[PDB]
Amino acid sequence: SVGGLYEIKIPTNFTIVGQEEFIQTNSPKVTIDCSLFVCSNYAACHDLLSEYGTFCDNINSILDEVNGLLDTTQLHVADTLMQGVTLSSNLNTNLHFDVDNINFKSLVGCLGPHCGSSSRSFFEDLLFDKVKLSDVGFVEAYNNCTGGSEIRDLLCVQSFNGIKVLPPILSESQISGYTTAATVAAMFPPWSAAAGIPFSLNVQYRINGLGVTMDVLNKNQKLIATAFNNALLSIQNGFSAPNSALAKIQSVVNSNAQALNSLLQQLFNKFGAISSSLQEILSRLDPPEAQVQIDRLINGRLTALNAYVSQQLSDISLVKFGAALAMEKVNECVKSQSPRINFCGNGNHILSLVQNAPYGLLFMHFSYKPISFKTVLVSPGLCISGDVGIAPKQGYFIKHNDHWMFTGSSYYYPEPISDKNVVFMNTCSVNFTKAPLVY
Amino acid sequence: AQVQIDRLINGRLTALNAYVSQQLSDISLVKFGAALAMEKVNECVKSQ
Amino acid sequence: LSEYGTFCDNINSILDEVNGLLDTTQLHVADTLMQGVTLSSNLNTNLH
Amino acid sequence: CTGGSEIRDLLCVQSFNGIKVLPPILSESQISGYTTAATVAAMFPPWSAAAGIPFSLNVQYRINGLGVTMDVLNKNQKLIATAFNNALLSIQNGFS
Amino acid sequence: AVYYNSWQNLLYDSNGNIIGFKDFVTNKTYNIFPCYAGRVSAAFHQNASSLALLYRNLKCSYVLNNISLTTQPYFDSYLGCVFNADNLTDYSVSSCALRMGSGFCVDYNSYRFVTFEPFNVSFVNDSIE
Ligand SMILES: *[C@@H]1O[C@H](CO)[C@@H](O[C@@H]2O[C@H](CO)[C@@H](O[C@@H]3O[C@H](CO)[C@@H](O)[C@H](O)[C@@H]3O)[C@H](O)[C@H]2NC(C)=O)[C@H](O)[C@H]1NC(C)=O
Ligand SMILES: *[C@@H]1O[C@H](CO)[C@@H](O[C@@H]2O[C@H](CO)[C@@H](O)[C@H](O)[C@H]2NC(C)=O)[C@H](O)[C@H]1NC(C)=O
Ligand SMILES: *[C@@H]1O[C@H](CO)[C@@H](O[C@@H]2O[C@H](CO)[C@@H](O)[C@H](O)[C@H]2NC(C)=O)[C@H](O)[C@H]1NC(C)=O
Ligand SMILES: *[C@@H]1O[C@H](CO)[C@@H](O)[C@H](O)[C@H]1NC(C)=O
Ligand SMILES: *[C@@H]1O[C@H](CO)[C@@H](O)[C@H](O)[C@H]1NC(C)=O
Ligand SMILES: *[C@@H]1O[C@H](CO)[C@@H](O)[C@H](O)[C@H]1NC(C)=O
Ligand SMILES: *[C@@H]1O[C@H](CO)[C@@H](O)[C@H](O)[C@H]1NC(C)=O
Repeated sequence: SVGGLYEIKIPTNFTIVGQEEFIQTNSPKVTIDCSLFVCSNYAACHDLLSEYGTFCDNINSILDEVNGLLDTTQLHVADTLMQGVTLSSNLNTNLHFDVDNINFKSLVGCLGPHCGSSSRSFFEDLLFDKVKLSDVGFVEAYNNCTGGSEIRDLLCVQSFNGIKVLPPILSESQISGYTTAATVAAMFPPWSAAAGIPFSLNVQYRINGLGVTMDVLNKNQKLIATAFNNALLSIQNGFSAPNSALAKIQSVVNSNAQALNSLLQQLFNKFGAISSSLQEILSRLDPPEAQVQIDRLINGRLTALNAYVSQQLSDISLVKFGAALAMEKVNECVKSQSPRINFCGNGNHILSLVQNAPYGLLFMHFSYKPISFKTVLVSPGLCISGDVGIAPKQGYFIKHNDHWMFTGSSYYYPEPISDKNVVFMNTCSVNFTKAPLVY
Repeated sequence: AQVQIDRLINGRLTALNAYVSQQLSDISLVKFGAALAMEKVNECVKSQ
Repeated sequence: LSEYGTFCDNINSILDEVNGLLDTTQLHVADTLMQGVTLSSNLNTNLH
Repeated sequence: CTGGSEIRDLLCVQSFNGIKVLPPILSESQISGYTTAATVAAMFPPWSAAAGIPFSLNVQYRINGLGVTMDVLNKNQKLIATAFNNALLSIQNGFS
Repeated sequence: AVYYNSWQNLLYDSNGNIIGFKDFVTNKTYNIFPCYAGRVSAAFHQNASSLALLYRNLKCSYVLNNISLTTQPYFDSYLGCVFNADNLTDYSVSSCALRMGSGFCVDYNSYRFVTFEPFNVSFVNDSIE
């Protein structure tokens, strides 16, 4: 400190920046037919497998529990998106897509059943087109297995060996309808997702809450709106680059496809038998010795299923943890602005929005970003009049024109000291700057 | 020797699969602990 | 052991995934500590 | 493990049987550098970890927020600082 | 096929399955594909006397021609061929015990195949402007 004052860099200009965050909330519902996987079509194997008793019943029961946990999680996420949402029946997204100079046309799909499954937004369309194996991607791949195609899709070979991915209980088009409705709920009255006020005023009050004077905000409203929709366009364009969110989404599909491929490759291991093929064993040996070989394959394949099941349980614990975080962000970043600093992404978080994504949700976090700075001398408090202390609210005291003035901490704008920007103290602390002439 | 060694191979591979399944379970708790520690850095140390 | 094929490959693949989760977690914790930190270049802890 | 010592460390026997603990991608020295930086970010301007105000004022306002009048806090500032660094010493000694 | 040299007659994949051959007598060349294998997803209600069957990803023409003929009524749903349930996807239910996937549900009075829509928006008729 020089006298009572410290050197601080205060922003003199700013912009809004957008940051993407994919959170996984779901995973491919893998289902295994233990009998078809272990024994294929061979009666001599099904006989021996029946003497192992409940092992296939245990594998099926654990996978049915795991898939029920995924279904319950997907319902709880959809319930969280729809919670409290109230829309006007006059709302028509074919005409109603921008307000207060901010453009939402890309974030909003078809609203209401008259448009059918087209409720996916342009943003969600652009995100889904870069991921082949979404829910509809799996349904189309399995539909092609009886198409007679010369292409040998590993998904068909997996399904014919009893390894298959089922669709989720809610289609991604329904979830995209819920994220569309939750988005338009902030745009128009009654503003049920935006604290009951217009979206631009909510943005303005959130920026003011960072220590920016309202006087710059309500004159720069056009510059703030254009910064906001430029940030949204930068998020959309950012998926064409090697985007970390898109990389995370593809890693969900890739890790699933890798695990299923490893489980299929377990059928070709010999496990110390004369062959990995039941056709070869049963065409080389009679029952007394064929039993000894087939029993080695049954133990190998049942051990591989128990290993895969234990990995699947472990992974779905992480999917439940991720879904609980995504519901917390929908509640405390999108539908409201909880007073938690780095929870809703990094930096000076203004506001957040949500869109559907393959196996999860994609959040857009918008943050106040300083562009340029002024170094200034600031006082954290003043001692004034009859040694009454004052401290600045979300700001600093500064000398301007040899007079004490206040400024917000996030934007340099000298304004007069008043009870609107001050905390009073009946005694001033030590090392508060003496200013007997104030007030 | 093959018949004996194959019992040792099955024993040792079974032990590795058990240790792997325990390690996956433990690391889920380590991730949960790290998520809490980041939340405390943000909401107790850098802010209140 | 080679006639058990992918068993050792599966053990190595799961442990490499686990160790990659730990590494990614340690980076996210360090990022959380460093987030927003601004220091004066005049700062020297031998005197201050 | 290759130092030729007569000591039979279990970590060496584990490593020779293919069981080994690798170092983390960031050393604990780097992490202790990051916790040091995050700590001094509250000591001095711009106070980037202490809400942009001096640490003692942040402590005083936090205590006032509990329902303690500002008058006793800014009068007893020396007693509060002494209680604070005594608490820190009590943690350090409590590790023994 | 053009890849078979004079000493070669069998086409193998990376796993050692045979996937094609050249016939030693006729020199004709064929690809080999596996015969279809799959499950039936049967939906059952305790108050019912029958099952609603879903053949996932199969068209009803394929089920009837290549798997089995049945007397039950059938239709091609999005999920595959559905037997013994009425196609009522225009109808919707807010709760469902027999969840088939992709927002489809089996409901029982016969069985109905209907859409599952567990959540609604609250609507008001107030002006947006
Ligand atoms: C304050 O109230 C006025 C009047 O209700 C609002 O002005 C309207 O704002 C929209 C932008 O959200 C303007 O749309 C623009 O139209 C041109 C074509 O004319 C197009 O090129 C632009 O891309 C944009 O879509 C609209 O013209 C404008 N209407 C009038 C009569 O000015 C204003 O948005 C409200 N809010 C604020 C913060 O001013
Ligand atoms: C099937 O292909 C074989 C191999 O090309 C044919 O056998 C050869 O035919 C030529 C022409 O008559 C002879 O010069 C060769 O000596 C034959 N043997 C071999 C091993 O090359 C055979 O004729 C073909 N048969 C049919 C019905 O197409
Ligand atoms: C199953 O029932 C649905 C609902 O009645 C049928 O879908 C309608 O089909 C007609 C003729 O193509 C269209 O005009 C409607 O727009 C469709 N409605 C919807 C909600 O998509 C469907 O065609 C029936 N399918 C079968 C195989 O019977
Ligand atoms: C703030 O920054 C933008 C982008 O550099 C610029 O267009 C604008 O004129 C600047 N305003 C001020 C007051 O410096
Ligand atoms: C399914 O088959 C049709 C016809 O061959 C083709 O147009 C379509 O692209 C295929 N889709 C997939 C996912 O294989
Ligand atoms: C949802 O809306 C439809 C159409 O108005 C109605 O049939 C159904 O009963 C509603 N369900 C709930 C839970 O509100
Ligand atoms: C809105 O709904 C209520 C209840 O049906 C009705 O009294 C009112 O006239 C309606 N207003 C419009 C504009 O439809």
